[PDB]
Amino acid sequence: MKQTYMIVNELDVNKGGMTTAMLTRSKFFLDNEISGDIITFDFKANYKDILKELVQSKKMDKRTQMHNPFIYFKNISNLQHKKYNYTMTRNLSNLLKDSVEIKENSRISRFFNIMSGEYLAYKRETEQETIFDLFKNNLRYKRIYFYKGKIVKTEVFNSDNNLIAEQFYDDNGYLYLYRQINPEKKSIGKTYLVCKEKQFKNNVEFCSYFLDKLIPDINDNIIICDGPGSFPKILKTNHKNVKKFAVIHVNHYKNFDDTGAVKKQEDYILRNANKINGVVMLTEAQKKDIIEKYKITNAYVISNFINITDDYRDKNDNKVVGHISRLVPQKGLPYLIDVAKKVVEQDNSVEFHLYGTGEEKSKIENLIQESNLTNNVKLLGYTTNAIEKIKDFRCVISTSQFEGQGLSLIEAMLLKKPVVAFDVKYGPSDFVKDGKNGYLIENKDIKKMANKILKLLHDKELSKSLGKHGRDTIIDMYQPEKLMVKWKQLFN
Amino acid sequence: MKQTYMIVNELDVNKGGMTTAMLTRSKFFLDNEISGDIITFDFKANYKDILKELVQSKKMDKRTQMHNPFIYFKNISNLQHKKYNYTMTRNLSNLLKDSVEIKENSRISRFFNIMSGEYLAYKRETEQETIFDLFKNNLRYKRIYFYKGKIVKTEVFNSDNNLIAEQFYDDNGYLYLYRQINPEKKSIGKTYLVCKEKQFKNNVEFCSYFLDKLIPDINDNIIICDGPGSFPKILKTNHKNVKKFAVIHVNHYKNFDDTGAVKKQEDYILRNANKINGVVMLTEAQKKDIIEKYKITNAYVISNFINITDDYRDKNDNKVVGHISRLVPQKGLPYLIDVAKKVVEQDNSVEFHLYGTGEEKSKIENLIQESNLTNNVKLLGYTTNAIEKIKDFRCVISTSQFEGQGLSLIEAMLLKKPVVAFDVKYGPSDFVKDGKNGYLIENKDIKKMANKILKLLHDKELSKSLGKHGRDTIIDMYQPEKLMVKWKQLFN
Amino acid sequence: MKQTYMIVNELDVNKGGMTTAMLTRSKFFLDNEISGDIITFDFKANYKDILKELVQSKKMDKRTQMHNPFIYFKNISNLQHKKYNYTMTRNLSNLLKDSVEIKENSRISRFFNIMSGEYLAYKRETEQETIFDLFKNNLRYKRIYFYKGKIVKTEVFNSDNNLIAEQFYDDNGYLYLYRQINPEKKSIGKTYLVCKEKQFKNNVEFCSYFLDKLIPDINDNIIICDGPGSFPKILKTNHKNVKKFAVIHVNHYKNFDDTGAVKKQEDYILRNANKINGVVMLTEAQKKDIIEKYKITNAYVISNFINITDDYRDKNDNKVVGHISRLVPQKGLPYLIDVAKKVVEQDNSVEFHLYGTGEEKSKIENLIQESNLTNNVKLLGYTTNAIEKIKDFRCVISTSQFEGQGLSLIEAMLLKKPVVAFDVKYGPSDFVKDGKNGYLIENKDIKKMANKILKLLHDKELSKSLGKHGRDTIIDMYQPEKLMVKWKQLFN
Ligand SMILES: [Cl-]
Ligand SMILES: [Cl-]
Ligand SMILES: [Cl-]
Ligand SMILES: [Cl-]
Ligand SMILES: [Cl-]
Ligand SMILES: [Cl-]
Ligand SMILES: [Cl-]
Ligand SMILES: [Cl-]
Ligand SMILES: [Cl-]
Repeated sequence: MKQTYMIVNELDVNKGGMTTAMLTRSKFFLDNEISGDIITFDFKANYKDILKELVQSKKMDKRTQMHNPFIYFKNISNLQHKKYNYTMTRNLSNLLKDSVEIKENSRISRFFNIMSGEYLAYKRETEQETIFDLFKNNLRYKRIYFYKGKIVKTEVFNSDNNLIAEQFYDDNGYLYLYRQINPEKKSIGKTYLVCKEKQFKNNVEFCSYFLDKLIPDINDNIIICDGPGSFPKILKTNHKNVKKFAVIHVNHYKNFDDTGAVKKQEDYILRNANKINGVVMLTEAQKKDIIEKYKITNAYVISNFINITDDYRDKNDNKVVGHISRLVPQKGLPYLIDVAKKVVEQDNSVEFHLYGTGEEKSKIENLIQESNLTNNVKLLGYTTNAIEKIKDFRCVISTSQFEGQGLSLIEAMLLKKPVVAFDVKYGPSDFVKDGKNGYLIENKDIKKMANKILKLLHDKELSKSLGKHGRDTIIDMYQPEKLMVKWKQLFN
Repeated sequence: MKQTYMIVNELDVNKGGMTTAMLTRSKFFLDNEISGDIITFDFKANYKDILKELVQSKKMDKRTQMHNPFIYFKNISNLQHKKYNYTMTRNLSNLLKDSVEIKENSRISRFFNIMSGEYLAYKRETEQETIFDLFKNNLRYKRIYFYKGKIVKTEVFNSDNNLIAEQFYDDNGYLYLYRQINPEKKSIGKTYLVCKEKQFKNNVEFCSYFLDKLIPDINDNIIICDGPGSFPKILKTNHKNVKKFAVIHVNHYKNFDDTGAVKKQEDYILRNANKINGVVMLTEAQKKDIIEKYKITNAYVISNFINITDDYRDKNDNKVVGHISRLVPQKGLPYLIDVAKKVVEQDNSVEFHLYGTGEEKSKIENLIQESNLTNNVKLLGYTTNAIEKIKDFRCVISTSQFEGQGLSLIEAMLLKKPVVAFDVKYGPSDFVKDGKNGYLIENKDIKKMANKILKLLHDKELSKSLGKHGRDTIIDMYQPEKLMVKWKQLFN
Repeated sequence: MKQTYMIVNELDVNKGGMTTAMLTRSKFFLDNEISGDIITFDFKANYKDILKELVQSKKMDKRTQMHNPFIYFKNISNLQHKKYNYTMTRNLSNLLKDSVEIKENSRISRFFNIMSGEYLAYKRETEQETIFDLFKNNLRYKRIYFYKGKIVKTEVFNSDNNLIAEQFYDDNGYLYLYRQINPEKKSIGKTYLVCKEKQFKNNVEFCSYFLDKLIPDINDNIIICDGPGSFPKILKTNHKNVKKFAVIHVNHYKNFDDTGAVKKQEDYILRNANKINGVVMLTEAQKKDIIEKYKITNAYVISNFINITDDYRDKNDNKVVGHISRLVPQKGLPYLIDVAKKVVEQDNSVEFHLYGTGEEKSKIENLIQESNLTNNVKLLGYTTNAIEKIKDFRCVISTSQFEGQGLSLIEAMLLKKPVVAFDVKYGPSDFVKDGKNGYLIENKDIKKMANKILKLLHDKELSKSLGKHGRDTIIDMYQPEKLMVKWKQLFN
């Protein structure tokens, strides 16, 4: 049974894109006797609960395992000793002994000695998460983190209360990892594995060491670096038999850059692509651009797996248009506010409920009132669920100028719902067949977009027909069975 | 018996203006069954001795009491415990045990360990005031203050030897107050009352808490905020029955500001005058300007109390003219040096002994030599006593461009001595009746001032007559009995 | 027996100029019943070994003694106590007890506690020289130096890891010296002698105290300040009978300064020359310039002692020209590279092996390749020995624009070897008699220098004759016996 290892840095809840796609990939892979496991490199004491919530929310398969350096070496150190280190816990209590706890809030509480007249510590008692900011001469020297009534991590700060070193302890109370962080650049430098008496120059060396000790050197094990920041770690691994790949999930080109400069991260994975066993893209256009600029031969194009769920039941209604996209400078609805203003001049009754939070939200809502859209638009409260939310909604908007793959658009095709793409990143040129299915209009085409959106709403049955065969288009193009065959060819 | 509470921040020795006026006010108030007590907010271990010296120097009545937050809460904590905290004292001795005291001076002495090779502490043994600057890694971490062989206050410093926190102990050796000071802005921030397990955001909240716990909420108790910086503390008090007033002792207008901008402090007490029960002024002109710009209705005009002392006995003499005013940029004798130079060209024998120290003193004395007045002027050594000093002197000068009330001028009227005002702040338009009494000449009138001063000296008996009825003018206008009647009307 | 005291700051190995000259001076002085002792002011635990190596390398006489403040007061403190201070040593071991030593290199080793999770110390175990950089909150607080398994010196650093204080211990483990260093200006300030409970404002006061306690106040003892930086220390000595002198070994004029500004150090020794009993120069020209600008009367001219070694035996050969001079901006071979390029255009076979390291070396070697001299020149590897190295070499180059005394040139005269001076500092106008002996050509005379160098090589026997009587010239002018007679006249 082939053991694939999707490489990322973090895997938290309420996070889509690569995260969700990797979970989907794992399930489909395992369905064809190919163990799908995720490799993270972040520290989270709540990781157990996070992954549990995900599995329970059908956001990941139970077979999908998560390998993390911290947990791995924690278990190694847990077996080195037998007794519990009560030293730190006792010392903390003896410091806050006969102290006066001045509670500012219900959680916030500061400790003071009346006998030594010294500020001892600060405590924010969050649910089973007490954080003791220890003080010396009214200056923070340490910050003890707690979980399940056990010290999980301590942090030493400098004269500017900036992190200079982080420390990680096992479930026996002993140190296994010591990382020195540069106050400037905020970069994890000299890393020390005290559980194996080892010294690393960077976290890259530590993460590579972890991967070399976890993944055995056989062609039975594949490595799929989905994250563009974890690539340096898969490039330094001392493996010579394990195949390594790099899945690109986004536009390699920098956001809003007419210059046509490629993102530093993606540039590296494409310049040093002569070292990896393949670079996987989702769009044929992405391939053309990359395989021209970098002139690479390992440019393979296999799209992301997508579940067809079920068939909807003629859910017809209309109260508001919807972008259904997280607020992003270019990958949001910036110019779509102007489109809404134009539609308001025709039908003022038409509202606009676009879900998703972000930084642009502020200016967008301010510009709404400016363009007399205080009531004419009514953005949703980033409702977690979307499938059932807009199952009855049609005429979805897509003013993205830099998309990597139209996931939401391909989902609406299976939801028999029309779309209004701007065909500015060729992420929807594959899905929206213009007249046939959806509306692949040009970029900054507010005029044409307005007419299309209004007509689409008016012609209900007609628009449904366009989307109904659009489902079949998606089903055919992105056929799960066909996709994993391509993966197998690349892997083996 | 009405209990008035004059609110100021500090009350030290060798300090006039509000300080002296408040003491005078208290005496006169008490003479009419109205307890006159002063409220300070500063920390001074020597306060007992300071107030004793004042009472002994007839600079305050024995009935005038002083309420201070530090002392109040010190007594509260002194009753919480029974034994003495010898911990700190013993620890200090054990640190400086078998140490080598290298005495730089008679007072300055540094301690060094030959066994640990560490700089322990620095000690400046002033009379019963040992200050131990404790050192760690040749960097000051603490500064222990001593009084009556008891730790009174400790101070924790940062990497730049700048105060980050101050601590105050009781007479039992326990902490009752902890104040965090921002290294920048040098402002007392988060304040902690460990004697009552309370937390304050600023010293304003702590001082308001003190006033709310001291002054009961009845109309029998009045609050007279004489200090312009203590007003925010009387504005935040949770009293709803206690009447609050604001006495202005100075020109609200900024010093040397043709722009006519009002001092930020005074501006606040006049913009938020709609909250207090009255704003007391000393000059009718001050009222007109304030009651116009701020358009307030609670603008009352009652002048400061002044003692008539006794009647002089024709003390006639002349060796030097005298300004008898502390060196101040505009409230000093800047242009009066040019006046002196002009008089020298007429009578070179005429000397100029003006008492009072300041920053301007340097340039003034340098400009003296420049204007050939090295000997032609001979400033006095800021002799504390003035009443008896210039009792025999006549032709006093007043080149103040921004005075709030001519106290020295009104004193010379009772001393039957002529004056030479510049009528530039209308502080002397009330007293100096031009020809009748003194010489209320215009501003920058060196020419006219010279002629007036010379003539005044020459005509002795005539000048005395002008000042003799000037005493009666002051007596009538500023009649003690009449002033306290006005106060009573405002209070009740 | 007269006791002369040559005053310098440091006396390390592989160092010429004053250092070597002082050793030579001492030997010759002692040969005439005049004790020659060197006074240093630097701390070096290896000083014993350094001076031993020198004596063994015939680089100093066994009679030449070295007096150092550190050693002097160390012996004083060694007699104050009897037992050894094991405190520090034990405390160091107890800190690194049950610690995990993570060895980065063979020497570099860091210590970590798994029970307290704290970075303890850093250790670079050089041959019998363990340096423990003690750490607190991942910040360096101390640096313990070791020698013969004994703490010799500790150093306390600040928040910027910059020295704030240095500490020195005796052979019994007790502190005798504590010096506070300003992080800015890097200057030893307040100095404390804990062995004699004394306090000094600077190291000047401490070094003067040392000299006042070492040298008795009689005319039997002379002080020769050879070092220009130790002069302030001989100017503040409380001696009134001991004669003080100042030997100038270099050009008082600043390097590459057409302005003609005199070096601050030398300027001081010549402006405050009215205080010392004489200023000794090596060049009559130096005297003229100094005795004109400063108009001093104590300007004496006695040249440095030089050993005539033996007579060479017609060592004739030629493979490369040689400057035999440490790389220095103006006192090096900067323009001599252009001279070499010109010679290459005539004889490309001619190589150029100039010995001596420096900063200019980089640019010089780069400019070699630039001027097609990658192979045409071949600088030697700064071979310590020079006497025997180029004993067979002739036509030595001297493109120095600011020399104080042509030592190497005077050595080649005794080695019967021609020279090519630039007569730009008049250091060789005394030695090179142009046609008669060597070649005293003008400055920036690449043209003339080229012709001279080539002709000199061609005419072997002739060039030898010029150098053979040049030895006699040096022997006569710089006659050892004659020089010490001049010294005696000045001393007594
Ligand atoms: Cl135990
Ligand atoms: Cl216990
Ligand atoms: Cl490699
Ligand atoms: Cl006890
Ligand atoms: Cl005791
Ligand atoms: Cl309010
Ligand atoms: Cl012992
Ligand atoms: Cl032992
Ligand atoms: Cl002197």
